[PDB]
Amino acid sequence: GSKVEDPKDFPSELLSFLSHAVFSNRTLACFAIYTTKEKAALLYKKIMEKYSVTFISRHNSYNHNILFFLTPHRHRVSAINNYAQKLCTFSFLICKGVNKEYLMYSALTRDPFSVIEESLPGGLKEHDFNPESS
Repeated sequence: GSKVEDPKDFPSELLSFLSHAVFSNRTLACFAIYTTKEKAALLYKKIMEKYSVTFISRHNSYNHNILFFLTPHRHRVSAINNYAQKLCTFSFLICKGVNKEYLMYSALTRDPFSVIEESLPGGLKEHDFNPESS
């Protein structure tokens, strides 16, 4: 009746370009963590060196923040999932993977998603994404 509603997953807004499958067999190098803000900050200084994040930006959605973060080597969302899971003993946790990095972080920077911080001077813009009808 009043307690802010907790998010059980990503909003249909970013559901236009995501992975979803958690036990799939594809190796993705881009992931989008979605959890309380204090959480994204803990995984920002952590993954920053665990996967040499190709780019990590903390964005603002409606209730919590989405710590976006890429990675060089390849990893199944099941492995990176164990990462965001090891950090789920102080609040809810909704880490997921991403198939289209550029697009994803794109709708995240444009309303209704605001931007908080990021290691890149212009968001992802990493020189290792993939092309696609746009």
